[PDB]
Amino acid sequence: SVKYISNMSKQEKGYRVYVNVVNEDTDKGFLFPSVPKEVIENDKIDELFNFEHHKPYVQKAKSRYDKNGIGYKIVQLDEGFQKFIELNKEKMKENLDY
Amino acid sequence: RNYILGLDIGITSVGYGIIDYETRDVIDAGVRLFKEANVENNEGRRSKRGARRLKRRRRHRIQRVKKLLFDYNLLTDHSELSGINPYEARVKGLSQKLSEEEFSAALLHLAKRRGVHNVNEVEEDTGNELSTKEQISRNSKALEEKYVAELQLERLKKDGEVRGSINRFKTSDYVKEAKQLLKVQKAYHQLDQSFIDTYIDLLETRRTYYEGPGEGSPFGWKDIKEWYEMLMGHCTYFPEELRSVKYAYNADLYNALNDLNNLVITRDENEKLEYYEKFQIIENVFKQKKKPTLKQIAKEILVNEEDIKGYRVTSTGKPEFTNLKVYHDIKDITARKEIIENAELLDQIAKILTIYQSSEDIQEELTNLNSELTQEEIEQISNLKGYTGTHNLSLKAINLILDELWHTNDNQIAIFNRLKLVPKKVDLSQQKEIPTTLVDDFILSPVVKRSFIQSIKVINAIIKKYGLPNDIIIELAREKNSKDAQKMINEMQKRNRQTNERIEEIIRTTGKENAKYLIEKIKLHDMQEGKCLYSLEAIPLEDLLNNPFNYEVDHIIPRSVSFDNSFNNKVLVKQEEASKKGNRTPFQYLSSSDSKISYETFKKHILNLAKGKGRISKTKKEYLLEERDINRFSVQKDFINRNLVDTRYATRGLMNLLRSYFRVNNLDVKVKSINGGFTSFLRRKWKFKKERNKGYKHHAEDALIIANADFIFKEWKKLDKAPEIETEQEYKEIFITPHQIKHIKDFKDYKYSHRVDKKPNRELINDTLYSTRKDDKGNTLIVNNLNGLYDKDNDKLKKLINKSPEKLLMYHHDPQTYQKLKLIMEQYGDEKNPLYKYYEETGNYLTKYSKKDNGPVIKKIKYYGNKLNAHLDITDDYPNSRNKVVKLSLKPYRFDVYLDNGVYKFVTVKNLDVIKKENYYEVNSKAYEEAKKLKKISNQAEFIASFYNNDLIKINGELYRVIGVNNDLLNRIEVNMIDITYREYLENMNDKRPPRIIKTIASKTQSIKKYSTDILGNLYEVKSKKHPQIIKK
DNA sequence: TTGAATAG
DNA sequence: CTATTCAAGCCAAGCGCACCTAATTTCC
RNA sequence: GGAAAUUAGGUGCGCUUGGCGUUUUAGUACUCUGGAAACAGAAUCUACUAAAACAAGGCAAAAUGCCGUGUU
Repeated sequence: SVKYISNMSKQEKGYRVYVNVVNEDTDKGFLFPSVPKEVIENDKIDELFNFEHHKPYVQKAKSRYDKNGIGYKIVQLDEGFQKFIELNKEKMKENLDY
Repeated sequence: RNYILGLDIGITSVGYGIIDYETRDVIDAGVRLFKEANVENNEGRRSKRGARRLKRRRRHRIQRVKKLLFDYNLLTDHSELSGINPYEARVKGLSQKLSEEEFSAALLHLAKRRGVHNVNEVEEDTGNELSTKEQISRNSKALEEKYVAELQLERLKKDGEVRGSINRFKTSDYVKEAKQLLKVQKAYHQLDQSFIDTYIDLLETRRTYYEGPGEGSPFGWKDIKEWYEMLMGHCTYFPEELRSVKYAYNADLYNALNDLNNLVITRDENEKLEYYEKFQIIENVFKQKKKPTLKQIAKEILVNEEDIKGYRVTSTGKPEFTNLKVYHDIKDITARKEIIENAELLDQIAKILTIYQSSEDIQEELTNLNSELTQEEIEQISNLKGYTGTHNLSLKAINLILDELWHTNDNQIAIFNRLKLVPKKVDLSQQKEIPTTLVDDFILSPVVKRSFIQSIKVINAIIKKYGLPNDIIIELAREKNSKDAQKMINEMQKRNRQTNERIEEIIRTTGKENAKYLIEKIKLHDMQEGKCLYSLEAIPLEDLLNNPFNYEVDHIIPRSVSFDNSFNNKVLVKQEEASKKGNRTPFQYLSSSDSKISYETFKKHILNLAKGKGRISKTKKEYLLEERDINRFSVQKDFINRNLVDTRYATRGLMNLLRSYFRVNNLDVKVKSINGGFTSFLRRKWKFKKERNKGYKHHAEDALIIANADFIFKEWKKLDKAPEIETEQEYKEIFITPHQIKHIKDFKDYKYSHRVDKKPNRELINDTLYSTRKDDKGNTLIVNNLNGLYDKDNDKLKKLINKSPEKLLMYHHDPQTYQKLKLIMEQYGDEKNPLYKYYEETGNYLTKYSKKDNGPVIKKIKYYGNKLNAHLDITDDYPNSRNKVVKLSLKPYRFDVYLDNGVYKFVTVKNLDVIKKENYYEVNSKAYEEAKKLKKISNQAEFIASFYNNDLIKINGELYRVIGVNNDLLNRIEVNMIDITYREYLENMNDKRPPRIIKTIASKTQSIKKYSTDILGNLYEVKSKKHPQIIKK
C-alpha cells in the first residue's frame, strides 16, 4: 500500500490534509480537517493518523497518481508536507488554499 | 382498546392507519380519496362571470347609442345600414357630410370597439410580439398625424384586413376621432351639445374596480365605505375593531416611538431615551426631515453614531426610521399649525385618502369634514399618492398605549403584556366533534383546505368508531402541488421571447410525465446563473434542452442522512460531477483529489451568491458548507432531530386546531406532526420496494408507517436518559426493527372511500359552436375545422388527405384549389406537415386558386365530421341559417337504472335537465319522460337506483366506481376501479388495451346493485327509494 | 380526463 | 361489444383587501 | 412559538377592461357558365368587412341594470 498527500489547504486552525491510501484494488481517502502547524512544519508524518479524520471514502484505485483534478502535484506521504507545499504553493495561492 | 392513529394528508387523498398501542398490530387502515380542489376551477367560474359581464355591458352600450340615435331621428326601424363600410364612413365623416345611415353606422362601430383606457400612460420600446403595451405604443406612433379610422382604412386597403392583434388602440384615440367626426357632422345634422356629451360619455365610460356591479348583485356593495370596511382586517388586540389605516398620523407616531424606545445609547447617563429627548427627536428630526437618519438622531442628543444601537436596518445596512408620511405630505402643502398639529384631523385625512379611491371623492369627503382646510388645500391633498393599506392595529390600541410609549421605554409588546391584552383565541366549548369551520380562517390554499376538511372528517369518524386515540401523528405532503406545477408551464422564464419560443417547442414535444424533471433543472439552472456548482463551469441552456440527461440534480446532503427533498437540498451539476461526488457532502468531495475546484473557491462563490436580491437560501448555504462528518451517528441524529418538526404554516394551524380542541373539551390526546420526506426515508431503510403503482393502498401504508414512527421517538428519549458503540447500536437497533414492517406488508384489509359528487349546475356543455351539413342519405354531419395548417408537427391534414380526401369540403367545391393542395402533399409527402415544408421552401402560404394568382391565403379547411346524434340545437339564435348550428358534449348529471321485463335500462339526466328553481334544483319532468319514452321504459318498470359521479356500482358481481354516462344512445357508462386506476392496473400487466372501462347496460346485464361507503371505506349496500329524486337543494 | 362516434 | 379516434375557448391589462415567505431591529 | 415595524417576493378572493376566437346572415373578392362590355346566373368552397348569438337559460324595463361552470 502507498499513502499519498493529495490535497492541502492552509486554515487558521492548522491545515486541512487529504490522504489517499491506495493498493491495487481500492482508493481509501482520509479527510483530516485540522492538523496543527507543529506537525505540518516539521514533517511529522508518523503523527498524522492520530488526528481526527472523516470516515474514509472507498472507491476504485486510480490508474495514476500524478496530479489531482485541481492541478496540485500528488506527493507520497513519506516525502512530507513541506514537499507538497513547496511544489504546489503558487497554485494553492491561485485556488485560495495558501 | 388503546390505539395510535397516523394520517398521510395529500393533495388527493387522506390515508389513515390505526394500530394497537401495546401489540403494535394494525387494527385498520384505509384511504379517503377526492378530487384536487384546484384553483383553476374557481378561476374559470369567475373568468366566465367576468366574460358575461363584458358581453352584456358592450351590448347595453350599443343599445344605448342606438336609442340616442332613435331619439334624434338619425335612425328608424326602416333604416338600411347593410352595405355601409364603417371605416370608409368614419374617414369621410372626419371632413365631409355623412348620410344619416352612414353617420349612425360610424357611431355604432365606434361604440362597439372603443379601446383600453389604462395602458395609455405606459409606453414601451417595441420588442415585436403579442403584448398590448407594445402594440399600443406602436399604434400611438402610427397615429401621430392620423386618426384611428384613417390608419385602419389604410390597413384595410393595403393589407386587406383590419381586425386582430394589431387592432388595439386607446379609448382616448377613439374619443379624438369621435369629437372630430361630431364637429363636422353637427354642421350638417340637427344635434346639440347634449348629443355630443352623451355619446362621448357612452364611448369612454366604464365602471371602476371600486364601483363594482350594478344594483342587486350578490357580488356588489352599496358604497366605497362598505366595500373597504368589508375588505379590511381587524386589530390583533381588539378583534371587534377595524385596523387603523396604515398612514394615519398616530400610527406612524406609534411606529416612531417604538423605534426610539428600542434604541440603546452608549453614554454616562441612561441607556434609554428619556421623555424630553424623545419629544425633541420627534419635533426636531421626525417633524423636520422626511426620511430621518441616524446622524440627525445622534446630533439631537449630542452623541456620535456608534454610541447608538438597536435600530432597524435596511438590507444594504443603512439605518431605518419611521417616516411621518401624512405630516410631511400635509406640511409641504400647508404649514399652518391648526392643521399640521391637529393629530385627530391628520388621522381623518389619512383615513379618507386610503378608503376613497379617486380625487373627486377625496375632495367631497374632506370637504364634508368641515375643517379649517381651504378648498385649494383639499384639491392638493386629493392628489397625494401612496395612501394604501392597513396597519395591523386599530387606532383604539394605538391611542390606548401611546402615553406609555411616550413616558416609558417599553415597546408595544411589553405594554400590551402589562395591560394583560392578548391576541384573540377562538372559543371551542359546546362541540361534540371537531368542526370543519375553523379551517376557514387561517388556511389560504384551496387544495390544503379541502385536504384538511377531509382529514378532520376522517378523524371524527375514527373517534366515533374506535374511540379516542392516545396519539395522532400527521404528515402533510410537500414538494409541489399540480397547480404551481402548471404555473411553471405558463411562466416559463423572465427573459420570455427568444428562449421561451424554443423551450415551448421542447416541452410540448415532451410527454407530460417525464417533463417536470426538466423544468426543475431549468429552475435550478436560472438560480445558479447557468453554472454547475461543483465545477463552476458554464452549462449551456441549449445543451440542457437537447441533452438533459447529461446534467443531474444532486442532493447536497445525501438522502441517507438528510430526508430533505426541497429546492434547499438540490443543485444542478454535470453528470460526471454528481457521479464522482457519490455519497459525500460538497466539503468531503471538493477536499479530495477528485474535484476540479477547491473548497475555498467553492465557499467564496457560494457566499457571494448568498448575498443580494433573489439570494440563495440560508438552509441551502448551510447544506452546501456542511463540514461535519455525516457518517458519524451524532451528526445523523442531529439531522433527524432538527428536521422532523414540519415548521410549515398550514401544519402549525392544523396542530393548533387539534390541540386546542382536545385541550378545551378535556380530552387527553397527544397530536404530533412529522415532516414530509421522513416516511420515505424510513422505507428507504426498511426495504420497501421502489415500484408502488400497486394502487391507492400506498397512502394507507404510509399512514401505518407514520403511526409506528411514534414508537421510535419515544424509545429514543428513554435511551437519551442515560461504551459508545453499544449505545449507537441500540439507537440504530430499535430504529431498524422489521417486526412491524412484515406486519404491515402482510396486511390485506385496506378500505377505500371515494368522495361522491352531486352538485348541480356544473358545466352544462362545451363552448364551441359547430355548423352542419346534410349528405345524400339525409344524414346530418358535423363540420369540423383544420387549423394550425402550417404548424410543423401537424400531420392531421396529411393523414386526412391520404386516407379520405372526399371528407374535405374543398374536394367537392373548388377542386382546382384541392389540386394545388394535392400537389403540395405529393411533393412533400415524406414530411410530417407538407404545408410547413411548402412554406419553408417557398416563403408562401397556400392560396385559393385564381387565374391571375390573386387568391386569398387559406388558413383553415372544413371537412365532414361525425354523424350528429347527441347535441344542443341553437339554430334559432341564427336567423335564416341554412343548416343547423349546434353545441356538443351534453355533460351528464346522473343515470337512473330501471328493471323492465327482465332487462336493465337507464335514463340519463343531463346537467341541462337540472333546472334552478327558487332555492333548489328540479329535474325536468318533461325531459325525463321523453327520455323514458326514448328508452322504452314501461310504467311497469322497477326503479333500481340513481348513480352519481363516484357512486359505487356492482355490475354482474363486479364493483366499480362511476365516472358518468359515456353514451346515452348506446346505453354505455364509463367506470373505473376502486383500489387502483385502470391505467395502472393494465400497466402492471404490461397490457396495451386502452385504459377506459366502458359497460353496456342492456340484455347481457344480469345484475346491477348500488353500494356506498362511509368516509373510512366501510362498504354497505344501499336500499334505494321507490322513486328517483326530483329535487336537489 | 371525458362525451361519444365508428370500424370491425 | 372491443379497440380506436376525435377533440375539448384564450391572452393581455389594471385595481382593492386578506394571507404567506425571505431579510433586519426590539421584546415575550 | 408569539407581537409590531421596513423592504422584496408570492398566493387567494373579488372587482374593472381590452383585443381575439367559434357560428350564422348579408356584401365583396375568388371559381364556373352566358356575354364585346356593363351585367346576369350558378356554386357556398377560401378569405376580408359588417351586424348578431356564444355555457341551456332566468330577471328586469332607458339602466356606467342583474344572475347562470366555485366551495361547503
